[PDB]
Amino acid sequence: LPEELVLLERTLEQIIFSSAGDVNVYDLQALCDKVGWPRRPLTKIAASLRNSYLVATLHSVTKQLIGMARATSDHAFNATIWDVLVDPSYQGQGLGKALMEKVIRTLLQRDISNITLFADNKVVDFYKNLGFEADPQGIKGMFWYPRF
Amino acid sequence: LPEELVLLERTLSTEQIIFSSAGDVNVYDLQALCDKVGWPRRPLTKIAASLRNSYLVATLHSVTKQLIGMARATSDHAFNATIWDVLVDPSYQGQGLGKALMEKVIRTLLQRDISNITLFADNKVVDFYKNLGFEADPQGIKGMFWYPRF
Ligand SMILES: CC(=O)SCCNC(=O)CCNC(=O)[C@H](O)C(C)(C)COP(=O)(O)OP(=O)(O)OC[C@H]1O[C@@H](n2cnc3c(N)ncnc32)[C@H](O)[C@@H]1OP(=O)(O)O
Ligand SMILES: CC(=O)SCCNC(=O)CCNC(=O)[C@H](O)C(C)(C)COP(=O)(O)OP(=O)(O)OC[C@H]1O[C@@H](n2cnc3c(N)ncnc32)[C@H](O)[C@@H]1OP(=O)(O)O
Repeated sequence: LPEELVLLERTLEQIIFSSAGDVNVYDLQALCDKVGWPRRPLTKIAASLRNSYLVATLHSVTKQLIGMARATSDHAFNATIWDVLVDPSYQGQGLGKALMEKVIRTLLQRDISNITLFADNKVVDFYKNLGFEADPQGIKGMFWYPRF
Repeated sequence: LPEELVLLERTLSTEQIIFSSAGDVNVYDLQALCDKVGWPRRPLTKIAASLRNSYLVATLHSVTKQLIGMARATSDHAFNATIWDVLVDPSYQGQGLGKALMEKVIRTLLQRDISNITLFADNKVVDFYKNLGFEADPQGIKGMFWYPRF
């Protein structure tokens, strides 16, 4: 599956998917600010990105970063998906689903068979719709003294 | 907390249980250890790849040198780690060793400044992790798998 794909063209702009890991940490910070996520040191955001097995992006080209998902992984059995995000201006258009499909497909192409995530209650059904299953066989996602 | 650690010294003949986060596991011993606890044979090439790309590989060894325990974690090196493949040789279970292994793993991840330490727990070991300070579904967060076949 190619690194870059055009997911959509509309008249007014195209929406570009990429798995090359092309994220500017200021862009990602500004996007994270829109959904009100608290800021974290740019250098730590940068470190988290280059130590992610998969960094996937949505861009708006007329490049504007409008979405992103990333995954840690051991490159053999497991990947865990983090920081899934779509610009609120671009939500409700199917782009978040389209991002996650290409993410899942890229991981399966790389022979990662155990694809996991920790879903906020608000977005559980979004992932179920994509085929994720909570607590299969009673397995529990657990956190060491979380600060949530 | 150092790289390598005598957790315990005992007699029956003198045995030491040694902790290490160096990550120098012999993949063939790890393969037999995986087999001993009843996990299916995985290809050597994929197990080794999983070791090399694990941010943390922690072992327990018996020196009288035998691998008797292992735990590993993936990480993004900054914010998140997920712990996988915690196992203790059945002949060494029920001795506090799994607890001691996990405590050293948690401390190592904390020393590396990882805030979010996570894992997915089989329902029959959920209480084992609760006893170490893990919490299931905080704020209703759910761990999810894509079309799992367990
Ligand atoms: C990273 C994690 O592991 S936790 C998840 C992180 N998410 C966040 O908290 C960030 C904030 N939210 C967002 O960025 C966005 O709302 C997203 C990523 C959650 C969703 O992306 P969007 O672009 O809004 O969703 P998109 O339009 O693609 O939605 C597609 C489908 O999901 C459904 N859907 C969308 N949002 C939700 C939701 N919150 N709950 C349930 N279903 C949903 C839609 O009905 C649609 O269904 P369809 O296939 O039947 O048409
Ligand atoms: C791998 C993952 O990511 S999830 C883990 C799934 N692993 C497995 O199912 C494989 C098989 N299990 C094992 O290898 C071992 O049983 C382990 C790792 C689960 C535990 O190791 P052990 O060495 O048996 O445990 P240890 O003796 O250290 O026990 C620690 C404490 O937890 C308790 N405990 C041990 N096992 C369990 C259990 N299954 N459920 C609840 N409590 C337990 C013990 O009673 C002990 O309590 P105490 O300190 O109050 O006396």
